[PDB]
Amino acid sequence: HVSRNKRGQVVGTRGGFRGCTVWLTGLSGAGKTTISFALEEYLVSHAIPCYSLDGDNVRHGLNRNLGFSPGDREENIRRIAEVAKLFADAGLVCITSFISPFAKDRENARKIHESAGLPFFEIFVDAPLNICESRDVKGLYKRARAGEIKGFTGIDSDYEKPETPERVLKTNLSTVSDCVHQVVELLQEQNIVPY
Amino acid sequence: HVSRNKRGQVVGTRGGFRGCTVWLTGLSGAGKTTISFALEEYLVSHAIPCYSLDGDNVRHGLNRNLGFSPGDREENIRRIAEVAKLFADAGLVCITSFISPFAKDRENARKIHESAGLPFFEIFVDAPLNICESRDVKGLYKRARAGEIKGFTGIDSDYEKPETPERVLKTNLSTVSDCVHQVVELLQEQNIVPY
Ligand SMILES: Nc1ncnc2c1ncn2[C@@H]1O[C@H](COP(=O)(O)OP(=O)(O)O)[C@@H](O)[C@H]1O
Ligand SMILES: Nc1ncnc2c1ncn2[C@@H]1O[C@H](COP(=O)(O)OP(=O)(O)O)[C@@H](O)[C@H]1O
Ligand SMILES: Nc1ncnc2c1ncn2[C@@H]1O[C@H](COP(=O)(O)OS(=O)(=O)O)[C@@H](O)C1O
Ligand SMILES: Nc1ncnc2c1ncn2[C@@H]1O[C@H](COP(=O)(O)OS(=O)(=O)O)[C@@H](O)[C@H]1O
Repeated sequence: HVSRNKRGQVVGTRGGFRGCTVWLTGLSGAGKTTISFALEEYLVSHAIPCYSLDGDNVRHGLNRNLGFSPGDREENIRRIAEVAKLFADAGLVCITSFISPFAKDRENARKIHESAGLPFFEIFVDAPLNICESRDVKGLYKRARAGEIKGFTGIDSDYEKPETPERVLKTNLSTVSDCVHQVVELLQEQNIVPY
Repeated sequence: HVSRNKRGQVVGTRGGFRGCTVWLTGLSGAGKTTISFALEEYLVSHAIPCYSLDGDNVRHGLNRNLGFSPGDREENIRRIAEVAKLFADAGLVCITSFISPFAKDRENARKIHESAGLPFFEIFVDAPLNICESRDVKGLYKRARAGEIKGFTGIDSDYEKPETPERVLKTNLSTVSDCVHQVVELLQEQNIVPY
């Protein structure tokens, strides 16, 4: 195939190979989707080609045959990681917004990127469970409490807090714009995004 | 998310939204890999960001848990189609080089692109089986004849020749450059590649 260095010439304007994955992780309703969109607008506004993977374009498409059992969440996250690696390798900034509950799966995603020489930035989107449940963006928390959903992350299945993420976004203690700026700063420090 | 039309400005220096999938189909050794590489080179050399999906980057990753039974080749091609659609939606020209033996799965790939308003070009890379077997690029035909591979398309499983492909490339009757030109011409007529 054509090399990353050639792809760096034609992907976008700025030149340079800037493929990587921004990997958002955290509780349902903690803010992954919001941050991923606002990051995406920042990136396009600054002429860095990017793409957002989330449940909307993954879960009822590539992964529509997956549910929420531990084996299925692990396949979900495995397939996502492989596809993300393909977008990073194509030279885009790939932003993922899956709860991705289990440390093991996140570290496997990272390993698949590192083996391929692609930067992987794990971003802990950290809000308290009670705050996520009070946001109840989609009404899942109220259904899970009522027993209509089981295996629901945060209530009757575990979220394993990232021990060593590249950034922690405290979404109950700061604005969307501050959270984005924290990630952008990281991409600046890694020459992915111009100052 | 950010709109297709905004993302189209930012993916490359040629303006305009050029996301689409060039879907190559045909027998092992018919010439999919060769055409896809030369097409990728044409696009990158003309400053159009593109990406190639093939067995090398899909089958031992995303689709590493899939084999060659008819159901597995059908799941293989479905997942492939969904990811291709994701690259088209990001604004890249996505080139796939899977044998993809079954018409039903190919037409499902098309439908998944068309439903999303993304161009899908099915490209029949057509050489006679005997010619493919004489090329035996990777030694698959000699292994299949010896019974070490089963279900090997063309020998003990069917290839269903495309009835309405957008182009037919007779790779035994013309050069790589003529065949590529047939595809490039199609992309010009489809406003994917400027005149
Ligand atoms: N700093 C912040 N980051 C992300 N979301 C925030 C923040 N502050 C408030 N919110 C609100 O919390 C909700 C986050 O939900 P969502 O982004 O759908 O979460 P997730 O994708 O992790 O399920 C949104 O309604 C958003 O407006
Ligand atoms: N017009 C043509 N188009 C494509 N390949 C050709 C052509 N003429 C000769 N070939 C040769 O045919 C072989 C096809 O191998 P490959 O492209 O790997 O097939 P596939 O990807 O379909 O398995 C290559 O060695 C290539 O050089
Ligand atoms: N039994 C088989 N039939 C066809 N291809 C096989 C078989 N076993 C292994 N392969 C291989 O299939 C790879 C391509 O398969 P695709 O993944 O292109 O097949 S498809 O039928 O699911 O679209 C070849 O590179 C290759 O060697
Ligand atoms: N049982 C559940 N556990 C966690 N999330 C669920 C569950 N059921 C539905 N969902 C949800 O489905 C989406 C979460 O999907 P993912 O982010 O893909 O989860 S993950 O664990 O496999 O990484 C959210 O809409 C969401 O709250």
